[PDB]
Amino acid sequence: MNGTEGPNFYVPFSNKTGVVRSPFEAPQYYLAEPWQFSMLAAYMFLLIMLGFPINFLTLYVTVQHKKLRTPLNYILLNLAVADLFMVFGGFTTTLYTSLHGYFVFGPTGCNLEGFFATLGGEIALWSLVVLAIERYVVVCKPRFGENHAIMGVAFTWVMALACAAPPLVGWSRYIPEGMQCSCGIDYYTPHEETNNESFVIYMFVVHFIIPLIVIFFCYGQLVFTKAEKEVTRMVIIMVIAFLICWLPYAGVAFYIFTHQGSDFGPIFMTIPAFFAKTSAVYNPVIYIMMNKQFRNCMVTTLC
Amino acid sequence: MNGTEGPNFYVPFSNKTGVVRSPFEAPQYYLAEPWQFSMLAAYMFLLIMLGFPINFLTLYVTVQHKKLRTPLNYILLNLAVADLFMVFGGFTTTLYTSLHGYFVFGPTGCNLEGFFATLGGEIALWSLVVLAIERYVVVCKPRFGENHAIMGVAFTWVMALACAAPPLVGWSRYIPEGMQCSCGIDYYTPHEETNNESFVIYMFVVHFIIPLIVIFFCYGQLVFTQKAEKEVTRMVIIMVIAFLICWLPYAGVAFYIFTHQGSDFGPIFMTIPAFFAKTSAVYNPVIYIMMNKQFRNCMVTTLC
Ligand SMILES: *[C@@H]1O[C@H](CO)[C@@H](O[C@@H]2O[C@H](CO)[C@@H](O)[C@H](O)[C@H]2NC(C)=O)[C@H](O)[C@H]1NC(C)=O
Ligand SMILES: *[C@@H]1O[C@H](CO)[C@@H](O[C@@H]2O[C@H](CO)[C@@H](O)[C@H](O)[C@H]2NC(C)=O)[C@H](O)[C@H]1NC(C)=O
Ligand SMILES: CCCCCCCC/C=C/CCCCCCCC(=O)OC[C@H](O)CO
Ligand SMILES: CCCCCCCC/C=C/CCCCCCCC(=O)OC[C@H](O)CO
Ligand SMILES: CCCCCCCC/C=C/CCCCCCCC(=O)OC[C@H](O)CO
Ligand SMILES: *C/C=C(C)/C=C/C=C(C)/C=C/C1=C(C)CCCC1(C)C
Ligand SMILES: *C/C=C(C)/C=C/C=C(C)/C=C/C1=C(C)CCCC1(C)C
Ligand SMILES: *C(=O)CCCCCCCCCCCCCCC
Ligand SMILES: *[C@@H]1O[C@H](CO)[C@@H](O)[C@H](O)[C@H]1NC(C)=O
Ligand SMILES: *[C@@H]1O[C@H](CO)[C@@H](O)[C@H](O)[C@H]1NC(C)=O
Ligand SMILES: CCCCCCCCCCCC(=O)O
Repeated sequence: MNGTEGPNFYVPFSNKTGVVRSPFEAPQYYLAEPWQFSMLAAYMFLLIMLGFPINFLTLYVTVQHKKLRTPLNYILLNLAVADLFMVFGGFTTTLYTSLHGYFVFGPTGCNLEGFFATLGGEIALWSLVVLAIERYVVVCKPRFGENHAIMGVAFTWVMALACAAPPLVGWSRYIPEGMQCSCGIDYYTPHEETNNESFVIYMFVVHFIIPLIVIFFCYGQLVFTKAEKEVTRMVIIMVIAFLICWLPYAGVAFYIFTHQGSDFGPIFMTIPAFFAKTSAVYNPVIYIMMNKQFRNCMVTTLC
Repeated sequence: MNGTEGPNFYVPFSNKTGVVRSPFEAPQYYLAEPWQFSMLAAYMFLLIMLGFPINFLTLYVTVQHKKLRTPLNYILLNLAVADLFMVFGGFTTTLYTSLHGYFVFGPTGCNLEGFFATLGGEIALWSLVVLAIERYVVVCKPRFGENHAIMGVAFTWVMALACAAPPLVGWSRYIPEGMQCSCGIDYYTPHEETNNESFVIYMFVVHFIIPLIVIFFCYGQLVFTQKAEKEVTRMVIIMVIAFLICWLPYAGVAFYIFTHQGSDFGPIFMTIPAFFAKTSAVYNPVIYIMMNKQFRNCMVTTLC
């Protein structure tokens, strides 16, 4: 093993010289210079200060205007609430942690940071499943109304909780990653007490591979068979934007899971882990650019 | 003296324990925690990421619409330009300085950080002098056209340079302040080789007190003596109020230090006014959007 395993952490840095200290106890300056932890905090402050208003505005505009009740409108309203949970539930801990260079809040802070980002990202993924089914129904007509949209919204939360909640209560766990200033699923240690390996296989299959299979089946039908054109185009971009956001993190996590103990440093997971946190801001941006109706309503309300 | 004087710095920290090091050589962690320096860097990062777009958009809209050629439009276009100089010329040094906790660029970065913020602040202050005179001529009718607006624009740069430039070339000097991650004028040392004392008086009289006298003279003439003009007059009042909120605490603390050199103050004493004043690069286009119906709709047209 080329890293240091503690009771509830795995530092990607050898302790042969004795300088490794727990990410729940002391700043992690032995593995990165202070100016690197500061860049993480500046990045996290930007996401909070952009993520809070753009998601709140999306929530407010949709609630005020009764014309915005299509399945897309409900799903984007759902993402806005989910994004707001990421910003205030998780990103506030990310910022405070990155300011001090360790999880001052201890494992409670790690649970907060990991759970809300895992929950929010899984809400996004299962929402794309809902939109792919809705597009496949509307376009290929083998109707999808408000009741089916609200049922999909509730469905995303149940599926997201089925992924995010178990690591809080003893099936796997949230553990610091990279420079130890963000948290994720434990791909690093076997840790039979929480049965880590069975959860990782459960997460990639049920919560990463099955949703993609559904999405690309519906897209397979759409391809291989003008208001609706606009919605379909935006969902195409939502799928692409999701894949850019999460594939680097998913790929590196799976590499670590299959190469536990191998030689990797703190930067290896840090960059994908913090890049994935743009997940809380990007979906409303696509909304404004690619929905004429919502953009007009937002300019109406804001002006 | 309760601080430490070096050849080109004044650290508001006692070296009676030997820990003080030059802010051009080593991180200043001995006077503040690293998380404190991280907050300055995150603060400056937000200012850069908001400052560039909202000022570039203000520039782009004004140029793209020939209808925006009133004196107010010219003065706000001039401010957007000066703000961009602040963001790219000075704020980039501030962010890099804050990330490492000291002026890695040495005194040259300090010159960049202080000069562009002093220039942008003085362009704004003299812009309000030009706006107050314009409102006085327009409303009191004692005609202010495009020629006078453009002449006012050049006048603001001349007066701002007369304030920002001398510290670059031997009259006073730019010097780190607070936690040593931004720079201002030397109110800390006599340093008579640069004739510091004479400059501080000149800066506060010609470039502080005189502009305020003109502004409040023109305002008083307005008070103790149609709808389109009322909108502009209202925004000019808020611009002046915003300037005082942004810059009065810094000037007051700076003048207290000038009159109490070597007195018992710490790094936090100037840090907060110094970095709060760096909002000067952002707020003016925000008032413009909120308080000019014509410009706001021109921007929505451009943006959509
Ligand atoms: C990294 O190695 C050092 C050195 O072995 C560990 O520090 C020692 O921990 C033991 C047990 O608490 C103490 O008895 C020693 O006094 C410590 N030595 C020093 C020099 O502090 C350290 O705990 C290790 N880090 C991790 C995360 O395991
Ligand atoms: C603050 O005091 C310390 C301690 O006297 C100074 O450090 C000494 O500086 C001299 C001259 O630069 C060196 O010859 C010594 O080797 C230094 N001693 C130590 C222990 O480092 C330091 O220069 C002072 N700081 C300032 C800004 O004047
Ligand atoms: C694990 C628990 C899962 C949930 C269990 C719920 C209770 C059982 C459901 C019965 C279906 C009864 C109604 C079936 C209606 C099907 C047709 C339909 O929904 O049509 C809508 C219509 O098109 C207008 O939008
Ligand atoms: C902690 C985990 C929680 C997980 C569970 C989350 C469930 C979210 C669903 C809420 C539906 C609320 C009711 C919304 C009703 C809207 C009605 C509407 O707008 O349309 C009415 C129309 O008549 C229709 O046909
Ligand atoms: C459709 C749009 C897609 C857009 C997104 C494209 C993403 C491309 C990269 C994926 C990450 C793959 C991770 C693979 C990790 C292997 C790392 C490795 O082998 O590194 C060994 C080394 O020892 C370690 O330090
Ligand atoms: C900084 C916060 C981080 C890195 C949160 C991590 C969250 C996960 C472990 C999420 C897992 C996945 C998704 C939400 C979508 C893509 C597929 C998964 C299972 C890798
Ligand atoms: C962080 C950057 C700083 C602190 C820049 C400092 C700028 C000045 C020294 C500005 C001076 C003044 C104005 C521009 C307006 C108010 C009067 C002065 C002289 C205090
Ligand atoms: C309503 O009357 C008009 C409202 C116009 C709002 C446009 C303001 C946009 C300012 C730029 C924001 C940049 C933030 C993102 C930086 C990465
Ligand atoms: C540690 O790194 C070395 C060098 O890459 C590698 O040979 C070894 O397999 C790694 N350890 C584990 C447990 O993978
Ligand atoms: C230093 O601080 C003490 C305590 O207030 C004060 O008496 C002394 O005059 C100060 N020195 C200078 C040079 O102001
Ligand atoms: C402008 C887009 C930049 C794209 C950044 C991709 C982030 C993931 C990089 C993965 C590198 C690593 O394994 O550490």
